[PDB]
Amino acid sequence: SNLNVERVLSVHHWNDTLFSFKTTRNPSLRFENGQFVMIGLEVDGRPLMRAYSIASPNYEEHLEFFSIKVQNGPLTSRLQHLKEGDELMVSRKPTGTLVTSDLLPGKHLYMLSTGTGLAPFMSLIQDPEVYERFEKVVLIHGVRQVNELAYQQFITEHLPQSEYFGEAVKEKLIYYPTVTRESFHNQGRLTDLMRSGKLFEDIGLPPINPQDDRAMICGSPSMLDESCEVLDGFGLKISPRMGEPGDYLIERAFVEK
Ligand SMILES: Cc1cc2nc3c(=O)[nH]c(=O)nc-3n(C[C@H](O)[C@H](O)[C@H](O)COP(=O)(O)OP(=O)(O)OC[C@H]3O[C@@H](n4cnc5c(N)ncnc54)[C@H](O)[C@@H]3O)c2cc1C
Repeated sequence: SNLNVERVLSVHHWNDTLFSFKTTRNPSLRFENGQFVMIGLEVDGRPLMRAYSIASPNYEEHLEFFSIKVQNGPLTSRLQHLKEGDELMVSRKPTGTLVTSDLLPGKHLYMLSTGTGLAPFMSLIQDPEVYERFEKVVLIHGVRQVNELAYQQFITEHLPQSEYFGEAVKEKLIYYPTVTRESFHNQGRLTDLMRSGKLFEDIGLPPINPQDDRAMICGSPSMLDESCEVLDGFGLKISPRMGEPGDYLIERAFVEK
């Protein structure tokens, strides 16, 4: 079995459909910030594995995962009961398309996400390299309800306080959460706010162009088609394949089964 066995260090529930947890990390597991790996539990003879983006920076000696809670699992129906000390299986080799290396040089990096698609971006915003490569980093997190804005305080209060890169955060990181169904100051779907050009007006940056702007997209399969349509409109060109650099990168946060 080519699977590492990690133990849960802590868990935290945001609401009844979201929760995060931290585990130990075997030093053989190396990854690029933004990549995903497979995690799972042993259930009735076979390990039940699922793809999960790593929500922690690669320089830390522990892992963190941001998870959804689906009525029927079979994984999250069980995973939601994770307790400190519980064991988890993690694969050996990470993979994925959301890495800064496949991004042609630019000055602004837009991270477009919805729901749990925020996960890979949590490791990216704590990567001193993205701050070294870009002038501004815009983290957009689209959601349905206010209680779904996980990591709010962390991004807003704690990150700017960092002793190692807090200055870069305050100076380069623009957090722009949008809520769809409830009263919120950034009302609507991120796709509509970007297409109309309002988003840029709100954040003080000029409209997107294929020379200064790069992006990464992680959300529902439908949100992706809609986001590509919006970015292609500004003239950006998607990377043709994993390993080939382009103006923007996309990856599904989950699949429609
Ligand atoms: C590259 C990649 C990265 C992924 N990263 C993550 C991640 O960081 N966190 C994560 O929770 N999941 C992630 N997923 C998908 C996720 O792993 C699976 O949906 C989940 O493990 C399925 O567990 P389950 O057995 O309970 O659900 P399923 O077998 O998926 O069945 C539940 C159903 O719920 C819906 N659903 C599933 N996952 C989600 C979700 N996250 N948000 C909203 N609706 C959903 C789908 O319609 C799905 O068929 C990723 C998938 C891929 C391909």
